[PDB]
Amino acid sequence: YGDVAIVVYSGQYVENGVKKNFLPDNTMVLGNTQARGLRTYGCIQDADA
Amino acid sequence: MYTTAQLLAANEQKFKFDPLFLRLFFRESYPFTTEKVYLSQIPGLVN
Repeated sequence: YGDVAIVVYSGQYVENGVKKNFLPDNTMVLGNTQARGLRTYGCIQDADA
Repeated sequence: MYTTAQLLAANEQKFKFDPLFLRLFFRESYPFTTEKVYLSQIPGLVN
């Protein structure tokens, strides 16, 4: 759409018994692809590990 | 009785019939050998 791309996401996550959409019915997110996001993982608190 | 008639060509009056479904979706067949036929479908739903 000029400099900004347009992306539609209809992903779904499954609850205990119901399937619900990740995003609500009508939202948009002004974002950047170069925005840095963290994927930090903690320490495994298992004796065997 | 004294007719002396010739006969020209004849029409056919065909249908307007073309499956489009046994040729686009049902491409595979499976003959039976028994009476009952099962069809399972695994349900996908996770906590």
